[PDB]
Amino acid sequence: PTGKLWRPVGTSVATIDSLAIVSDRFGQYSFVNEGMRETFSKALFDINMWQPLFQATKTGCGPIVLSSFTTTTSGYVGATAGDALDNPVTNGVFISTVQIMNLQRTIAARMRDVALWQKHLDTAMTMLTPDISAGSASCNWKSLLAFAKDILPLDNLCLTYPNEFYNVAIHRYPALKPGNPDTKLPDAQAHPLGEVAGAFNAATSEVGSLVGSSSTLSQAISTMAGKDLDLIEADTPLPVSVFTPSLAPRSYRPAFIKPEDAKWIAEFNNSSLIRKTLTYSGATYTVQLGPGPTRVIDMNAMIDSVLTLDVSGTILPYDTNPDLSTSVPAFVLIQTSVPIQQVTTAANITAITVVSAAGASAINLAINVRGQPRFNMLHLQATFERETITGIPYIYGLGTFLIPSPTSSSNFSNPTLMDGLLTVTPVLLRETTYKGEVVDAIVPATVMANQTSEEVASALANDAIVLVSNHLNKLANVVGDAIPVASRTDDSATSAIVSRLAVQHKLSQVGQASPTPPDYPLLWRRAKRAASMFVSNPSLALQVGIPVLTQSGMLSALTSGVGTALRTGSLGKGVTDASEKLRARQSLTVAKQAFFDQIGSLWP
Amino acid sequence: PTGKLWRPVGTSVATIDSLAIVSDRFGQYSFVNEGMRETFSKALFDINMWQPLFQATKTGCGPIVLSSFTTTTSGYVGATAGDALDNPVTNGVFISTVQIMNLQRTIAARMRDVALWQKHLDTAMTMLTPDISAGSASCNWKSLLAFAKDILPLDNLCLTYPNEFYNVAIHRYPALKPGNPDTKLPDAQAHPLGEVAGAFNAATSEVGSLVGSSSTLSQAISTMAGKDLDLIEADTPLPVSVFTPSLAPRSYRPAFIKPEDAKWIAEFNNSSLIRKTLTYSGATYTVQLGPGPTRVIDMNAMIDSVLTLDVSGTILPYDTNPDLSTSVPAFVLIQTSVPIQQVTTAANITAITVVSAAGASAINLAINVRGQPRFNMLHLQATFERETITGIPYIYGLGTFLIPSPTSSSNFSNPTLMDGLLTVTPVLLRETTYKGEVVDAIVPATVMANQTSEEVASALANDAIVLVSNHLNKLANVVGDAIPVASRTDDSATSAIVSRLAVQHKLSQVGQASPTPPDYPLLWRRAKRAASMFVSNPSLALQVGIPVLTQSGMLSALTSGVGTALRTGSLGKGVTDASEKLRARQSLTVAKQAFFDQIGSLWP
Amino acid sequence: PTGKLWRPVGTSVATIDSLAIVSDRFGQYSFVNEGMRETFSKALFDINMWQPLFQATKTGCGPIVLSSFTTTTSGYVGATAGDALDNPVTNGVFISTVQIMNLQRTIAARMRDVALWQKHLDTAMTMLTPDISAGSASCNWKSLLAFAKDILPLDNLCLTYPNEFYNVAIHRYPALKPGNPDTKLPDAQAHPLGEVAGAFNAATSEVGSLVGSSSTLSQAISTMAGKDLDLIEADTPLPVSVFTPSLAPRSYRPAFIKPEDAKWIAEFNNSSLIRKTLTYSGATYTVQLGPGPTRVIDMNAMIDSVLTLDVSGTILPYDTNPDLSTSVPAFVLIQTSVPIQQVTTAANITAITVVSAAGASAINLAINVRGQPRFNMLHLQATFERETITGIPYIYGLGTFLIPSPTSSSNFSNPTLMDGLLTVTPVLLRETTYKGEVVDAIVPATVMANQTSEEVASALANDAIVLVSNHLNKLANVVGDAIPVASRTDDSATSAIVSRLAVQHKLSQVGQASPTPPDYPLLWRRAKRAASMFVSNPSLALQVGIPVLTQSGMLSALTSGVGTALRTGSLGKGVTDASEKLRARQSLTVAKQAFFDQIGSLWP
Amino acid sequence: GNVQTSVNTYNITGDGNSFTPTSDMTSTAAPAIDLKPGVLN
Amino acid sequence: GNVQTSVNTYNITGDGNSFTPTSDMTSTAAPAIDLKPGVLN
Amino acid sequence: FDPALTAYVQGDYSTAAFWNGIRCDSATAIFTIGAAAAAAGTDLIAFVQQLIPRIVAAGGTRMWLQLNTPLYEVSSLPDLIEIDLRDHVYRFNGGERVEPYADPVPLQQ
Ligand SMILES: *C(=O)CCCCCCCCCCCCC
Ligand SMILES: *C(=O)CCCCCCCCCCCCC
Repeated sequence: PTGKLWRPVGTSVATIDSLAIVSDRFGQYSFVNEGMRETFSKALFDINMWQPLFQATKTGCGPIVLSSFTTTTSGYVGATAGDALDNPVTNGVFISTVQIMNLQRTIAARMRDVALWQKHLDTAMTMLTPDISAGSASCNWKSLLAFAKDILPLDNLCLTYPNEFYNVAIHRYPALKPGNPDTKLPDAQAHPLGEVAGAFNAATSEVGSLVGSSSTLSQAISTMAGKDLDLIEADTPLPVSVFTPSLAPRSYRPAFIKPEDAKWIAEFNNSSLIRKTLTYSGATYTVQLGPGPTRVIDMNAMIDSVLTLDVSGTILPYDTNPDLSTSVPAFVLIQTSVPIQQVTTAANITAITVVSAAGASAINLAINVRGQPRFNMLHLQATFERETITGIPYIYGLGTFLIPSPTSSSNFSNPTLMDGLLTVTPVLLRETTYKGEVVDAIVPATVMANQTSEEVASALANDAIVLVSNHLNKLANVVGDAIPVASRTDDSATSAIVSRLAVQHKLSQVGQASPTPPDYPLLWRRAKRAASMFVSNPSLALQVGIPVLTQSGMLSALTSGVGTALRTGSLGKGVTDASEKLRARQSLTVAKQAFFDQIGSLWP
Repeated sequence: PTGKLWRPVGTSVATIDSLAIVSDRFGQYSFVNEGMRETFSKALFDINMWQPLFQATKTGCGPIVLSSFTTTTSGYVGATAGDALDNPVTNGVFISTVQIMNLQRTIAARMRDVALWQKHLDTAMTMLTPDISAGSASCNWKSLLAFAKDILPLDNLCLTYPNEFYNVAIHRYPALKPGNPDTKLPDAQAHPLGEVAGAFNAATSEVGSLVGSSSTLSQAISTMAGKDLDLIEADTPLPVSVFTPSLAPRSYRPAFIKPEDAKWIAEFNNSSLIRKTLTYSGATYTVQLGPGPTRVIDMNAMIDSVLTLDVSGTILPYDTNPDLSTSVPAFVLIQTSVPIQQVTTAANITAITVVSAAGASAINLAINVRGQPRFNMLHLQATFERETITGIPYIYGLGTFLIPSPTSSSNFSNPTLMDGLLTVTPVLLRETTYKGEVVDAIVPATVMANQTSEEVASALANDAIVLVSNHLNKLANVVGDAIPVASRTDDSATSAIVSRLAVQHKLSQVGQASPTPPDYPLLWRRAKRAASMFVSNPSLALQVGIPVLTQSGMLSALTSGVGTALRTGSLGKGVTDASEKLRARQSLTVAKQAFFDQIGSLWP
Repeated sequence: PTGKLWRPVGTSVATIDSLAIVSDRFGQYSFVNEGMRETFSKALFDINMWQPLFQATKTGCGPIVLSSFTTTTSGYVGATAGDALDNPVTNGVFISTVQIMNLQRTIAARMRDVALWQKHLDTAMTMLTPDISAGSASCNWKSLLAFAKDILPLDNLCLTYPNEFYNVAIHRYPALKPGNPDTKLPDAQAHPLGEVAGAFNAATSEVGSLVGSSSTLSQAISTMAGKDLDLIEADTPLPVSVFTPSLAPRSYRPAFIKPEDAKWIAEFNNSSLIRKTLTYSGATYTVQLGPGPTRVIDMNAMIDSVLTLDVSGTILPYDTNPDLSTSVPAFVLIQTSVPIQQVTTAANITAITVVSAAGASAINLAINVRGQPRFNMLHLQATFERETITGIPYIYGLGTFLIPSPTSSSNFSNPTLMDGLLTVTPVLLRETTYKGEVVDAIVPATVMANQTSEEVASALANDAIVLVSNHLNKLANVVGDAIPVASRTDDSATSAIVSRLAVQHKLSQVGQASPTPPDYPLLWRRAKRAASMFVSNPSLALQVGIPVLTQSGMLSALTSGVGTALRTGSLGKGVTDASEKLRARQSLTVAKQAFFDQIGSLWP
Repeated sequence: GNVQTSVNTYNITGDGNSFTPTSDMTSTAAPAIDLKPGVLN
Repeated sequence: GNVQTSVNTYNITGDGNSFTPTSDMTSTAAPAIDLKPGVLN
Repeated sequence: FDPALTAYVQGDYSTAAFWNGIRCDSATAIFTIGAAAAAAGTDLIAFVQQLIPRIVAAGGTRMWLQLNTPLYEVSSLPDLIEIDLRDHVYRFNGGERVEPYADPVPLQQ
């Protein structure tokens, strides 16, 4: 049973309506199921432990028995009259609301009390590493004590109550074994209150540490089910939400990104220059679109973000072409009639809006750093919005210069300030971008081995690629973490892949002389580096031309392997290299024993 | 009850003193509460499973019953005489210390034993993805077997014991259903020992996966309470400790950062040059402070860190002004009399200490990379300390050049090596920095919408801004993760904000014609992108001029929403887009069924 | 007991062999141990809660009692005949397979049902932060309701069932206290079904929050045992696997990295130029090895990776030396006879392979960005493999230019395209690299204070240094997180170190006048910044010349302290600065009360 | 796959066995056993 | 370390005490107590 | 046996590989050193010439090796050990096993 206890308000006959939460002057009795007593007992148990320090310091008020907050009522206990009717409990143990209040504020008040002392006990305890993980190692007690008698700073609490803290301590450190009163010798065994827990944390030499290897697994299992690593290369529309894209604002360096390497950025590849004009704040400036191709951020295929083009440390040659100086650098949109990459001359450019200029010309924004005047780090920045560009077939964001007077000097300059580190930040997660279009769902499998070397590094913050990369990256840490894809152990991961290579290379051999019986020693090893190359750089699985990894099978395969692989690790997964791991722990205890030996001499 | 068992040492009458931990020749009996038997049973259960492999290989020693390590003593069981008095347990089940030792080293020894085999069983099991997540899919057993008879490398253990591993396997993979002996047909149902657990992990088509959606929530709940996301925009002094700043060493590019964009960096904006001198290692060099403003790291407002100015790949024009060559680049402090930004000429600069020079002039540190000789990657580096600058009102760290002989050539150069990538690393977490002052506590709400575009990116490693950014970043991953702030589901997050916008826009309408009844469809949508823009780039909420996000309400609001939102997710939160998610899983099982079909033909 | 139930197939006498899994027409009865009923009850309990909404909307089918899926069989219940023999259970409660199916698909079907409603209830609930964390704060109900009557968008479900959702709600938000029918007034106490859980999550003013501080500890404990932070500075061979290196592809900028600062990169420091030739694709090009030293990636000491040298934004002076234009930039290997750094002239260079050229000369790859033509972002890229360089003592990877015709113009150019951002990605984790050699195991302690300032930042992706950095980094977040290494609390971490400094400085004083009695106030403070400097920048502990941190004791010491420190935190660790933390929470509730006050007026 | 006979209740090459995954029962053993200090006791 | 006598069953400076870690019993109280909503009830 | 106190490594020490990660302050090659020179079909002096240096690197302060050299006399035992002089070698039980030897002086230096 569970929930609050109910009782037949109509008396005797208890039906699915003659019940009612048995409330009263104390609040409502909620049932205390077996396991929920484990907690409140485990919590109180950790407080009772500090008994010797509560009396010493006259705080506290006696040991806290959980049997002081409960009661022994009886009735039907459920979550609702209907279902509570199927849990007739007699003399169960319930805790009334007003009590659920004290057991709370008591464990809270006492928790402070101890939390404090417990902190002093520690700066003194750990102040001599009472924990080794291979074999033993003593340190003659006299010295030890006479030593901490020093180190411990005058405001601890282990100097005001030595054997009032010691008695608390003995129950937390199975290192300190108190000398028995009637034989005046230790005990071999150490009996700290955490008897079992402390036994099951020792780094057992057979397998690393059960508490470790156990969690590193349940931890990975969490992720595997959580983010949705499963279904990682699913071939079908998936809401961007399914990718929980967060804290995702990637930055670049356009005016370098080739147009074909990333759809969201077209260029004005035209013969001559395209000097246009525009009255901005009265003054008339001339946008240039200089000698080179001047790659500009396209506006369509640009998920309403927060574009913030930073222009700093980048050269600013106002020294040579004086034409450049005087011009306030500024991010400006450019609506063109004919599609760009077909826009020849000025009459082609519909209009030009200065979405964000920089007050003060190019001769205050400068700063000489050895001849080559740089740009004082400043951030121009628009706030592009999907629909502010409705209808408008062609429009481009360009972080240019806005020259107040074009001249012969700036005839080979080309004032694109795009060489600066632009940082787009998708401000509306629901919508992603792929191959130049804005969508609401991705098709994972499509984005695999479909980008090129740099059609990946040139991805646009929160676009399929960047999403089908953030995803693999989780799955990449589950294998990297739990599974042993980094040793000659032909693990579950590199194993799922090997079975694909076989089934694959086996049918490609079917029909024709079949002169080559499948290899296997070579297949195991080829798939080992395939699974390994993945854990290594999760990204690669997106680039066209990557051995194994990019065939449709793998990944879809890998994950579902790694999947079941985590759901069976056992507990002693740590047996892997638990030999050198062990031998390394003994190595430490031998060096730490060496320490105790000095504590033992210096302070005799 | 819990803890070690005690018994009346004084006999009969058991008072809060006539007790005593019932120790003896076996150690101390510690009680084995109901739940703690669940573990040791669940641990032994996972070992017994491997029974067929223990006999086959003559290791092991029979099935391990947990009832072989315990006993049936009876007495009072608590953590201390006082509280143990309230737990009279009769014939409880306790495990003695020396036993708590075997149940430990047995589960450890056996755990190794199985951990090994269990690894072989796997490279063979997952080596044919026995796990699908939508509908079924078989693969005629003959083929399957005759297939793995191949792939499996000659050193497995699934080839030496086929149906000695198979029997272990059948209990772990409800995929392999053994053919019943007396009807020689499968069973429809599959009965693996993990009957329930395996039932509750299947990706249930109604809602993603209970095991997933459940954890992704408890996981987020952990963080929410842990780091202290709650109280994220609290308006009142908070110890830096409350922000657990760790692994926090940010790097820049000064000599670019405007002085007003980041208090910790002032500049010598003076008319002419300020050539000073200083005997460093005998030789007399001249610090320049050349033509430009030469931005220098201020020393006050500089949390005793580890400044490490790297100067590499950056230009080194010793080719033109020969004056530059011969000068050993070096980070040097500069104590000025009159405050900088008021320091006109040499007589103003008190003294200049070469805190770290680079042995060998500027013509060995070079390296030609196409005409423009660069700097061989080298790291100069001081170790500034709060108090080494006590009293000293003005002092600045400057990574300049130290020219051995100033000339006309270096009259427009300005040797500030600050254009290099400097990396400050706060070496003393307790102290933070804000707006130019060193403090011990932040006031969160103060740092919101108080920085500018770049008064953020120019923050100083472990300063309020960088702390009130590391914090939002956690809270940003809790929403990004748990809450669905990335779909049209007007989630709890974007909902907490909408209620603020209403209450806000509603009173701004009070008094005056109230010609505009609040919108709502427009408010819901405006707050959706506000909560969304946050998850996106957590930082923004610090920059002055960000719609919604920067009003005092939000955040303080958001978090406390997201807060309660996680504490109610239910379990089936995965119902979100659990339709396409499902349809994608069927998509995979259809492709994986396609695989089994070849395994089924190629190897008939 | 646990597992499926068995019964004596041979009847009466059960001999451990007679027992057989009692299967049948329903599947196999698996035992439902005490705790496993807690879950299925806790799951069903959370569904029954939504009873009032199931009837309202005619879905559901009555309350789901867990006692409808189980049974009361009796027999022996274990994991295998052998061990099941020691668990005679009478009238235990087992759930048959076919039942373990419904309790599953029911909780799944119902889970969807509620998951939906439960989402509507929320957008309305959190839409008025029903959760404060200090003191109370009301908001006159009328207003509140009449308010949400607005905000809530027309497609919720809290408008179609107000007090059908309200009744569900009252059990989840102890904020909404329903007015009692026969006294028509609230209740003071609030009785939500989560009575206890909700009591134990409140931010108790004594210590932050038990649910928080508790997890932040168990969380850290997980890591500490997991990754293997323990043994962090172990002095003995450790398989790279023990470091779970994943998602590890670091990028650089060679042609800058000094050869001695990173063994994996030697340079051709020769007097004149070394123009060689090579027929690549018919056309004959000349590799240059120009004026400067031209640092090249060495091939030995290069873990078979995926070298991808990006050349973008970097200068391309085809404007001056016309010689440069026309030459297709390309990454090329260079096998030399005599070891490099001893290779004088052309006759010395055995052969030169163009492992990856860039189609199209240097005058299409350009792009004018203000005079200085840059490189259109493109990625050349080899796939170096350990053994493809077997025997071959000397061979180097060089991302040079391949000039189609060397001239006088390119006599001081030196076409090394290495100034570009190269990104090596180890494609085979098992093998690491150290000091220039490829190995399979590291010796942790060796890599401490053994690198120089930049012999660290110049590390090669997945090399001991980068591994003995990824490791410290975890341990750095466990302390940063759990332990309070960021306040004057002389924590367990900075305490473990202090004891080393003492024992150390104490013996260095032994022998000779011992004129200086150890300090301690100065030692505590010195070790505080030592432990602090570590949490800060984990890396440092690798660099030669770091105070304290780099002595062999520390770290090996630190971790084992931090270790036991986490295994005792108590629960109320949050007592740290739980004063200002508290005062900040009251600060928020005072501001949130201010909000409710407007909701209370505007919408009267 | 050579016949065994009694060592274990099932032969591998035995009559009518059947590999056949069901999205319903995701195979599973017991990895996440809780042993952390507070939780084990 | 001044003698106490009864306050607690052990004197610190008491006769034959003994600091001596054993890789076998890793000292640990109860930090990871589970209290999260679903798990506490 | 308690792992900390007793360790066991497989494979021969004659092969360079085996010596990776095995550090002991003292080694003892009694009853083996003679069989290794014979097994690796190598000269006795040349064998220990590569073993001693490995023990030094292995971090060894002491060494004990049951080397078989005629330090007292080149005289042999009729049935126990034959000292073939054409090739520095022994014959424990003339045949049962043959293991090369060194000389007191040459091996000494
Ligand atoms: C006889 O051993 C022939 C080989 C058939 C089975 C060998 C191992 C491969 C199949 C594994 C079955 C048990 C779980 C994978
Ligand atoms: C008398 O108090 C002399 C000092 C000896 C003990 C003081 C505290 C240092 C030793 C701690 C013992 C309890 C657990 C560390």
